[PDB]
Amino acid sequence: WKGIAIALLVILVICSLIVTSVILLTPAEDNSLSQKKKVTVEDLFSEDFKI
Amino acid sequence: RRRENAERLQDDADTDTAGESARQRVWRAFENPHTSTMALVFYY
Repeated sequence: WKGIAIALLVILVICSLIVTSVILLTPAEDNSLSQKKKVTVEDLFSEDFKI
Repeated sequence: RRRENAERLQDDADTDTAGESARQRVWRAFENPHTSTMALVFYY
């Protein structure tokens, strides 16, 4: 046999490529960025905090 | 004993199974995978 096996694995490769392309293209995953940076000593002596 | 020897008069009659051919032919090839490469491919 083994012709059945090679045809099968070819079809599996094609279907896997299709499904992984869908997996790559479909979702967003773009949460951008959140949270604000904490306070460090360099911030104190910057011109930003001058009263 | 008649019953015991009787269960073997229908399976040998059923040996021929389906000898009809066509969507019927491809259905026969499908429901029984051991017909061609196509049926094996879909089964697997």
